[PDB]
Amino acid sequence: ANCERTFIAIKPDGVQRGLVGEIIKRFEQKGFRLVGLKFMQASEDLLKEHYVDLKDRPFFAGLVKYMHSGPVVAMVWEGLNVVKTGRVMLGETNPADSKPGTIRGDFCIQVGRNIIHGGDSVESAEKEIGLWFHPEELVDYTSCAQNWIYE
Amino acid sequence: ANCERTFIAIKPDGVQRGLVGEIIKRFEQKGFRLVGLKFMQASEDLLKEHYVDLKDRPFFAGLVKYMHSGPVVAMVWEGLNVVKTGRVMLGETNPADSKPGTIRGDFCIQVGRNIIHGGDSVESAEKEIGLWFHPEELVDYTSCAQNWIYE
Amino acid sequence: ANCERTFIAIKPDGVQRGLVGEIIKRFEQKGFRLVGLKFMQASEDLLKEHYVDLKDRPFFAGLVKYMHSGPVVAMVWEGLNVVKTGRVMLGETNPADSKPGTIRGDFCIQVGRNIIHGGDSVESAEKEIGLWFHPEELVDYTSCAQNWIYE
Amino acid sequence: ANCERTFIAIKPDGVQRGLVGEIIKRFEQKGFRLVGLKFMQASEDLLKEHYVDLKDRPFFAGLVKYMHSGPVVAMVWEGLNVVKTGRVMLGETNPADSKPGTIRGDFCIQVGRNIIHGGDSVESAEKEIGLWFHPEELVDYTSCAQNWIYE
Amino acid sequence: ANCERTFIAIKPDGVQRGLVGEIIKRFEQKGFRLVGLKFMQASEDLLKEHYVDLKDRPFFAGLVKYMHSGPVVAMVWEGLNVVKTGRVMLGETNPADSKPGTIRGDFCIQVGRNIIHGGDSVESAEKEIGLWFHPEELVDYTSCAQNWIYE
Amino acid sequence: ANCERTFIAIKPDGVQRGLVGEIIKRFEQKGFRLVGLKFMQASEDLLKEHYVDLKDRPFFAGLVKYMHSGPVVAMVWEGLNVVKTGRVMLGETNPADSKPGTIRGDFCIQVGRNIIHGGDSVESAEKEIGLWFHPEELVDYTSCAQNWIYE
Ligand SMILES: Nc1ncnc2c1ncn2[C@@H]1O[C@H](COP(=O)(O)OP(=O)(O)O)[C@@H](O)[C@H]1O
Ligand SMILES: Nc1ncnc2c1ncn2[C@@H]1O[C@H](COP(=O)(O)OP(=O)(O)O)[C@@H](O)[C@H]1O
Ligand SMILES: Nc1ncnc2c1ncn2[C@@H]1O[C@H](COP(=O)(O)OP(=O)(O)O)[C@@H](O)[C@H]1O
Ligand SMILES: Nc1ncnc2c1ncn2[C@@H]1O[C@H](COP(=O)(O)OP(=O)(O)O)[C@@H](O)[C@H]1O
Ligand SMILES: Nc1ncnc2c1ncn2[C@@H]1O[C@H](COP(=O)(O)OP(=O)(O)O)[C@@H](O)[C@H]1O
Ligand SMILES: Nc1ncnc2c1ncn2[C@@H]1O[C@H](COP(=O)(O)OP(=O)(O)O)[C@@H](O)[C@H]1O
Repeated sequence: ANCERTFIAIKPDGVQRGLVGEIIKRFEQKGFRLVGLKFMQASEDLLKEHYVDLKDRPFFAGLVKYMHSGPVVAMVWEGLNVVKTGRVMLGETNPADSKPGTIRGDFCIQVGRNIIHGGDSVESAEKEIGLWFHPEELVDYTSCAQNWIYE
Repeated sequence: ANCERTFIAIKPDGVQRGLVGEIIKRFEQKGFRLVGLKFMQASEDLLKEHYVDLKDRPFFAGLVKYMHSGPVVAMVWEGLNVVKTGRVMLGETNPADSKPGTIRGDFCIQVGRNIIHGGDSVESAEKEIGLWFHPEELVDYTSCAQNWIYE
Repeated sequence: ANCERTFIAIKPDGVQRGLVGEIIKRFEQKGFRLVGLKFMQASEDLLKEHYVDLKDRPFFAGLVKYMHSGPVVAMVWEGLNVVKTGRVMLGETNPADSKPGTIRGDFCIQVGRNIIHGGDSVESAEKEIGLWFHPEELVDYTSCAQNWIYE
Repeated sequence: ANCERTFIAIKPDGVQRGLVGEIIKRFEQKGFRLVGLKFMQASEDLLKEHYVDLKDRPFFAGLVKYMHSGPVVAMVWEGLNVVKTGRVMLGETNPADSKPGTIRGDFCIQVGRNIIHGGDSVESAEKEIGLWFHPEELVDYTSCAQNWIYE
Repeated sequence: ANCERTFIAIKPDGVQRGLVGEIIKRFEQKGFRLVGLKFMQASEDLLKEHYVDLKDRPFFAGLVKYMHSGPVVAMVWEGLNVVKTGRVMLGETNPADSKPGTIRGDFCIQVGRNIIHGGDSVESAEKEIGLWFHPEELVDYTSCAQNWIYE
Repeated sequence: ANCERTFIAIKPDGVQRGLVGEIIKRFEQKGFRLVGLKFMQASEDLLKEHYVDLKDRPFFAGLVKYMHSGPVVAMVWEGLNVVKTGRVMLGETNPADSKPGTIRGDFCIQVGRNIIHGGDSVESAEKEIGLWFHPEELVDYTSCAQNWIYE
């Protein structure tokens, strides 16, 4: 199998446009394991630390504002190449470059309202998971299909 | 509209059998608002208080064991008649009496593995919400469709 | 077979909440033939002639205004007992009494925002059709699946 | 759990209208276990024996001919009360009488083109299983999720 | 946001094979806004003008005849780069060349039966809009979720 | 049109994870004709003759065992370029390289549990068909939608 983890976040447009069940379903049906799940109004401090590598960017302020302007769904998902492949499943950062079949390709249009965030790397995801989740909140268990998902 | 709330819980068979996204989707698409959402390995104490009115019942022990044996998804949903209608959406307690179209009617078979719990009343739901959720964890916001959902 | 027709209209809340395709799907997969399909902001006059019989009632004032406040998808469907069955597929007028699996049961909450209308009798349907559609807009053709839908 | 089985056949109209996957998906998602599956053009002899308790009905000769006019998907499914709950899933003999959420309620219109057959009792269904299948065609395995579907 | 529009037509094969709802649902769920919708049997004249830039092609005469052999669903859709991203959603002219996740990739096989048309440029698409619709048939309204689809 | 055929088999992980109906759906909605469909525990001999060309390789040992450890759904589908397009719909052999919208891209994670097999050439397909099916099990009939799928 593989116990590798990623942080996935449903941005507040996703919640507003009723895409939560649908986004979760796509991770479930793929075979990934739900580790942690929280529905939270997120803070500016939290978001700034998360998006620190983009402090140098003109969109930063607006991004943090858009990211603070409503509830998000904070999620951890476990599996083999889950960081990498989860990003393929999301599609490109810009929805207009995201292929049909992906979450953004199917469900959104404009870069500044792209419904969903995913960990760009394992390093980042761990940083992000810890930042967003306490270790208490992370749940561990075995999928009843595990042996059919992984040899 | 209506700000009435209910506690809905996805029992650990639901999580195991990959029905979370699908169960959430059915509440979203109905028009109900996500208030609170937690993915938690629940305790025996928590469950016993929740299922206290059934202490007198032969299945109680097993129920609590089944309910403790894996992660659950704790949920709060807001809307007009949400307690009552959410129970219709779940179907009957026994899946063999639940009509096709309902969650249990579509997704499960046996009373002791009925994937999902719902608040039997407002009183119960409040008791249950408080029992399961802290007020910090409950999120409040306005649906961008609210005026099309409610006159 | 049968050439019975009904009139189905998707209301503005139905359109605003992105349910047009889902609804049409339900009629298609059932095996009913699409005869007529337009998209329109309905004039107050038309809405008054359409809802004529409910003038006396106290929700007529807000009704016409709300049905004029956005676009409607006006439809004609054909088949054996479309009128009667169409109404069953829609569910009860009040969504609180609408069973899961129905359009209203699955997708809406309050009667003032009940997403859809269907004709209540063959008589009403043909009247509504004459009112919303011009004859030349009703299209005639034979389903390729016809002999598999009807004996 | 339960080792009870039922016989389900997708009739020629169900095959022709593209509902094989949809119908299998409903039995799969319900938790029932697939035991037998075959694709075939049923003989008049087989069909006359299958429908022997109806030889005295006005619709009998046409039923046989219609059922012989294209291929069918014969299936065997296992689970607790799978015969009775399988029938609830199909709907009523008459699609008009079948509720939205049921296979016939959603997917078909006319009694003579009702897309699917199900055993009407445990005894009928085993008689039907022995008739369409050899015991060696029936496959035995255990669902990876069985502990989660049955207590 | 963006007020750019495109023309989309569901071809006779798309109507006949029950994909009207499915196709509308994909544009709806993507965040694009429905502007115009009509159901009609297109004339040879209209179709010859629609396809005027192809009058010199070997497939032209048959394309026109096929497009005239049953009814089509004519639509207008609005949004940022809706013309270009609308084409990405459809797939390639040849279904064989279209990727899973696209409308043609999922729903059809042969180039001469590719179920759907889309404007190939902003200028083509407006020319196509003016040709199939009168400006008064196009409906103006604002999506309740527009702040969440566009920054 | 075209009478080209391919061989598609759902593997035991595909069956165990409840994906049989979903997969068949994908081929149906595309417009390919179901020719053959059986459900079987495949004998080690058959699996060795089937996977003959991969005897040398180091995963052959675990392969046969795993493909014998549960049931497979063996299928024959017909249509223009089924073989080549069928493989595209399936996705790349390794699910990590499989694009969203594909069967493997949507539903599985690791190559050892890649849920499905499709023939890699017309030659292989016909060989596999001769191996898994008896001639009399391949059913001939004409889709009611045929003239709408092919020119
Ligand atoms: N050009 C832009 N304009 C507005 N917002 C942007 C832009 N680029 C990126 N963003 C926002 O910042 C987030 C982070 O950007 P980046 O880390 O480069 O991509 P990703 O989110 O795919 O990791 C994006 O998801 C998006 O919400
Ligand atoms: N006869 C039974 N056998 C095993 N478990 C049962 C039985 N009846 C009820 N339960 C379990 O106890 C839970 C609570 O029962 P009850 O409050 O009567 O119904 P509900 O859950 O519909 O409110 C059920 O959801 C189910 O998990
Ligand atoms: N008490 C009410 N308050 C607000 N709107 C109502 C009320 N009752 C009915 N309506 C609206 O008026 C429409 C017409 O009412 P009626 O003819 O009784 O139902 P239907 O349209 O199902 O035949 C309904 O579709 C509904 O949206
Ligand atoms: N009045 C009728 N006209 C045409 N066909 C009928 C009629 N009644 C029943 N049939 C056909 O005969 C089949 C067997 O009938 P029956 O055994 O009474 O119902 P069921 O299939 O629900 O057990 C039905 O599934 C249906 O296709
Ligand atoms: N080689 C062909 N054979 C039959 N029909 C074709 C062929 N090429 C194109 N067509 C038809 O003509 C339509 C218009 O062609 P074109 O404008 O080149 O593609 P598009 O529709 O992608 O803009 C296509 O949608 C297709 O149905
Ligand atoms: N490195 C590997 N480890 C385990 N199983 C493998 C590996 N490579 C291939 N397989 C399995 O063997 C099957 C046959 O391999 P191959 O013929 O290369 O792929 P395909 O079946 O897509 O043509 C694949 O479907 C896959 O499940």
